[PDB]
Amino acid sequence: EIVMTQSPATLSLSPGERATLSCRTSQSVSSYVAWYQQKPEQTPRLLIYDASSRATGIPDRFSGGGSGTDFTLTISSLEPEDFAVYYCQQYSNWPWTFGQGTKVEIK
Amino acid sequence: TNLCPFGEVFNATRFASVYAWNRKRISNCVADYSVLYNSASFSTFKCYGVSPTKLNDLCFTNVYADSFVIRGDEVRQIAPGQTGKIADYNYKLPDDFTGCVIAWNSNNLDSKVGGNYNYLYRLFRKSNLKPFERDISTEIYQAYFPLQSYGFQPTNGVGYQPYRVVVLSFELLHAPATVCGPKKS
Amino acid sequence: QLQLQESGPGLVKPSETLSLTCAVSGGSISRKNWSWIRQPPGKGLGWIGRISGSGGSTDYNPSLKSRVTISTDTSKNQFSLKLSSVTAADTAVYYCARVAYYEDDYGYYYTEGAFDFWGQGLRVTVSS
Ligand SMILES: *[C@@H]1O[C@H](CO)[C@@H](O[C@@H]2O[C@H](CO)[C@@H](O)[C@H](O)[C@H]2NC(C)=O)[C@H](O)[C@H]1NC(C)=O
Repeated sequence: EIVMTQSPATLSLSPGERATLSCRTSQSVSSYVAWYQQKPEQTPRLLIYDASSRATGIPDRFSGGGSGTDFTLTISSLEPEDFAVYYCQQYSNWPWTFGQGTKVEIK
Repeated sequence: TNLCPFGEVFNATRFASVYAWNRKRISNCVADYSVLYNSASFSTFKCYGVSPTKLNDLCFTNVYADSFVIRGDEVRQIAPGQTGKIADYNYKLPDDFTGCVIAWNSNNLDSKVGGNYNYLYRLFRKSNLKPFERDISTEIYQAYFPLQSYGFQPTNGVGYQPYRVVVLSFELLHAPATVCGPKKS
Repeated sequence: QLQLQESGPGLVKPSETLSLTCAVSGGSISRKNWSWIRQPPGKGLGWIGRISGSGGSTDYNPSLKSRVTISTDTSKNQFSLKLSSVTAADTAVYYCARVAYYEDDYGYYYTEGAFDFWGQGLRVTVSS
């Protein structure tokens, strides 16, 4: 099973700053990675599909990139809305696996 | 007046390799493009220059159909202006492209449990291709054999699954218009 | 616009069956791909299985495939999820989702498993 490990467990960060996140897979998934955002006790929302393409109705400051076993999500400028939990997915192999989650924490 | 040979373009029992990519021309027939658009089998249906809904009421001079087998990760390279191993060395599309790219998954049909090595791609060439160029070569590259096999298998992921892709490159010369959409009774 | 809403019992006693139903509204269930997604409390997202809109092409998670049956009922424009012999560790929030699909003026493209449209989330509790 392709386990999905996100390295920052809790992202202590200040508003308006640069944000970076990481997703590392056990084996190659060939750029089939999606990124999600989950407000606490709310519905998750798709941000990135195919690891480099923004979903419909997503602000331009969200950007994802990478291939192989290294996938990153970068937020250029935070808001008072975007401290939440972020999830990383694969769908190259049939047991589709999500990430454990990474939290953006306000300094 | 008859319908086009699109049945055996899409449902052929053997597509050629990407380097020796097949090409056939439909000449006089009325073409039903909208049945292909509303099919439930195509994973991607991209169009450049012409809208696929308006395509059923546009007349052209002649229409080509370029059919070959490509990996799942590499369908993105079949687009005007991209680069890669196949976009440079195997099949090149022009920047002012006026056609459509149709593709679908074929893991149940083209893959083999022991590995299917009967599809080849050009790994080495001294230069990239001009648009709509084809070659067949055998000579050793200045170090290698340029042709390499894929190795499809149903166990492999979606990036390594075989995708059959058909490119319909429309033309418009000063010759009279033959390939029209079906006029509606 | 397309909307997904769940329907099912909030309390399921152990060693019995579980039934859920996602009522697709605002869009046709056919020619798409749909999935059931769980989330345990204080844990990350999980995947149950997927179904095709037309033809019933159906795949499960290998860790739960001996207990799950997923069915499509296109007459009512809805799809359902069934489980059997649920334990106390199966308490989770269940979402139904659509595998993504982006239609432009210049053609369309089917995503291989990203979930764009999601449900509200129905919290299932299991206790004796
Ligand atoms: C390729 O073959 C398939 C299967 O034979 C064709 O799909 C059928 O097309 C006819 C056309 O009238 C429909 O009535 C059937 O309902 C279709 N069946 C299925 C399962 O889709 C397909 O049309 C063929 N491709 C082309 C370009 O003709």
